[PDB]
Amino acid sequence: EVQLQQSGAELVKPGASVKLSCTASGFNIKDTYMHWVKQRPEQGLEWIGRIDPANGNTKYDPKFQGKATITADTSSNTAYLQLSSLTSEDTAVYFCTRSRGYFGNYYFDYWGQGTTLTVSSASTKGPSVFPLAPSSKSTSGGTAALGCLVKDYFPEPVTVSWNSGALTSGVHTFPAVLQSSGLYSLSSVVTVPSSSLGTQTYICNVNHKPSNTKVDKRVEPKSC
Amino acid sequence: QIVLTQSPAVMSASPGERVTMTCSASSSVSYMYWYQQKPRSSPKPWIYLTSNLASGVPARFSGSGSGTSYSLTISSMEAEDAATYYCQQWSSIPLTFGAGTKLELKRTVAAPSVFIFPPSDEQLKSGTASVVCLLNNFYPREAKVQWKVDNALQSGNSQESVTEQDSKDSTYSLSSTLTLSKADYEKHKVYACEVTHQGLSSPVTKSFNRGE
Ligand SMILES: [Cl-]
Ligand SMILES: [Cl-]
Ligand SMILES: [Cl-]
Ligand SMILES: [Cl-]
Ligand SMILES: [Cl-]
Repeated sequence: EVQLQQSGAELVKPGASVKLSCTASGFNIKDTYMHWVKQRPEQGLEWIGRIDPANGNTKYDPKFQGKATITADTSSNTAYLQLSSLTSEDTAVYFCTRSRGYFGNYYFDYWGQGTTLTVSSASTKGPSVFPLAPSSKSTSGGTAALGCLVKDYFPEPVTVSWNSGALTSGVHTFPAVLQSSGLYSLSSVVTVPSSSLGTQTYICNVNHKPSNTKVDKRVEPKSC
Repeated sequence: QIVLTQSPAVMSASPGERVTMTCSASSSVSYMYWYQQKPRSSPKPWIYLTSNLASGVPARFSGSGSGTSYSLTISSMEAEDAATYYCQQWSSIPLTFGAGTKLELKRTVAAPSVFIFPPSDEQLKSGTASVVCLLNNFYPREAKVQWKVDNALQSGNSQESVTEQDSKDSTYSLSSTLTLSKADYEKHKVYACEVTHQGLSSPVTKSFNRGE
């Protein structure tokens, strides 16, 4: 079975270079064309370029000439994308994807899971986690909303689960917002039966891998 | 470079409706290709060589066109089809994609439920006070949140974000955070968020008094 395994998230200062990789399994990259595609936050797909690992021939969108360098190593079945003198315009998700050319009807038939690149010189910063406590002001129709405010972290992402993943229904984890301080904040809320507040413990599990921060926060009712 | 123009940028359909979207090329191409992408995941091959469905794509999808005009059709929309669809051409280098058609789910108007959360004592110890206003399960997406502190409007000290459409009920939810210093939080009494939405016959205000 065909898989394209891309390297992990990168946080890199402006002006530096970065190398992203895509390791293929279930086929030989020499039989294909290995492409890279960029997607900026909230934007569409842009083709960067490709390499034919059988002969090393590359093609690039002229927009990316000098910015992007694509290489491939057939002995490790890996394709690479190197980006130079990074700017904020390079912050994006990068996908690797294969094409089989004419004999495989051209289309991008398998895609990697994407690598997120954040271009910033700032240090990582783990979030503070604060309860959003259920109360008479968060109850409707015999149910109560409660949550966690995950404040002031950098870079993205955080993940939030509830009761270690056992609680999934009625959860809304909101998109992160960028604050005027340049740090992110997000909230995650869950709606539960009001009757359960005195009898069911609710814990939000917050993970911020870039800072190695894991926080479990028990959210308790507030009698105002 | 061949420019691919996708119309509409955004559209919405009920389950069971026929959906068509178009892709227009700045000059002629031999075949058109399409990819489906959902938030936070990789694009998937959907249609290749204009009309061939990729593996796993259900039979309600089809593709058509020639020359400079191509289209993707869903004979009968399902909730799981809500996604962004990109067209893409292989006839000329550089390869180019359309800007996408975002297909959303149409449903009836739904008013938000509005909840408010004071700052935690934990956060207050740190010198900051975030007040959170939640608007749950509304439709359509457009909603206005207005923060008032002792009945004075608040400008430039809040942030808000809206979930993706919920695929169970096709609604949106919105979270807005007002952030003040602890000093300014402790100097005022009444904290209120006022919500305007097309589902509400008049705006709804939820509020609390600090320390009570
Ligand atoms: Cl890695
Ligand atoms: Cl940016
Ligand atoms: Cl760091
Ligand atoms: Cl995040
Ligand atoms: Cl994926």
